[PDB]
Amino acid sequence: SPGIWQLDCTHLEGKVILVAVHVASGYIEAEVIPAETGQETAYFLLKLAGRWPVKTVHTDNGSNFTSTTVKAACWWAGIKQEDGIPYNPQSQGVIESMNKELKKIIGQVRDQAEHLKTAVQMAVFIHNHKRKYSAGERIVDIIATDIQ
Amino acid sequence: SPGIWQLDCTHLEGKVILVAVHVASGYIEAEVIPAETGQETAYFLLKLAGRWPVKTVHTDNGSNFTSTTVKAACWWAGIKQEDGIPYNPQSQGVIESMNKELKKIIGQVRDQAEHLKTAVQMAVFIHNHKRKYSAGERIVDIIATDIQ
Ligand SMILES: O=C(O)c1c(C[C@@H]2C(=O)Nc3ccccc32)ccc2c1OCO2
Ligand SMILES: O=C(O)c1c(C[C@@H]2C(=O)Nc3ccccc32)ccc2c1OCO2
Repeated sequence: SPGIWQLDCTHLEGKVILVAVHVASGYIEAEVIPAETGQETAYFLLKLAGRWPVKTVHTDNGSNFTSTTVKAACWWAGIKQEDGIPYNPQSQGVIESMNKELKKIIGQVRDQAEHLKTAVQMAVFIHNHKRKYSAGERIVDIIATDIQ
Repeated sequence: SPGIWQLDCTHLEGKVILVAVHVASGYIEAEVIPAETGQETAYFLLKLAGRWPVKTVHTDNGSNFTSTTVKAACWWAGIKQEDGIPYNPQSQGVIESMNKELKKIIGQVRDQAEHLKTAVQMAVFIHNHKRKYSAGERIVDIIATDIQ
């Protein structure tokens, strides 16, 4: 549905890349953090929910699901926190392929940026703009349709 | 029109709040930084352009307009950099009112967050969700219409 997002955490260069995927479109937002904490995850979700109409988040692991700080952010922002258990198993493989794909793009841009965070944002750009309609186009269409 | 954004820089608690406003909708994204530099502005624009289809940015001052780093980011992301000179003078006053309004909201949430950055993201949330349709709804509709 239009409001469903999935959290995803992947590792690169001794750092963590936290990713939110809009499940119906494939659109992503991402940030680099030193390590996955409840505090970082809570702040990331607050940013996300101020930018898109986030109704439901499938959390990436049990620690973030349990985190009182993540729960506080979800309460504040009106997000239903759910487990991310892939009862449909093609869900997990799609996330796995996306992490591989994002890492490939990061490799392709890596030498154009001094800092990993910049390379990650370049990769977000390329991912969201790539036509296959683009993910950026798909999310806007899905949400506009839901509004009207 | 769907692709036009305006940069805006305002001060609070000895820090800087960098804001991008989607002119046709009133939708905003914002971040807290220690001070306005070309490097921070460049990174902010890269993030913005990976998330929304940014065609044109009216820069907030001559230093960011001149900055080689900001120019590099605009080139990379396919953004036309323009001056933000308000040849229509009601433009400035609208930005002024928005800064006042954002600061009011920040004051209303300030005690719910330990860190200013959190209060700012709460304020972004409230601003974008407030029905006036909300700014969040307006930007999605404008861009979806442009896609079709
Ligand atoms: O105290 C903070 O500023 C803070 C919080 C808690 C804050 C709150 O009290 N309630 C609430 C609700 C939603 C998001 C963040 C919060 C979470 C994560 C953070 C924070 O600073 C940066 O990363
Ligand atoms: O070198 C960086 O990582 C970097 C850049 C330059 C980088 C580039 O070389 N080209 C380019 C194009 C678009 C955005 C950033 C850049 C700008 C701003 C930053 C940076 O790190 C964090 O804040």
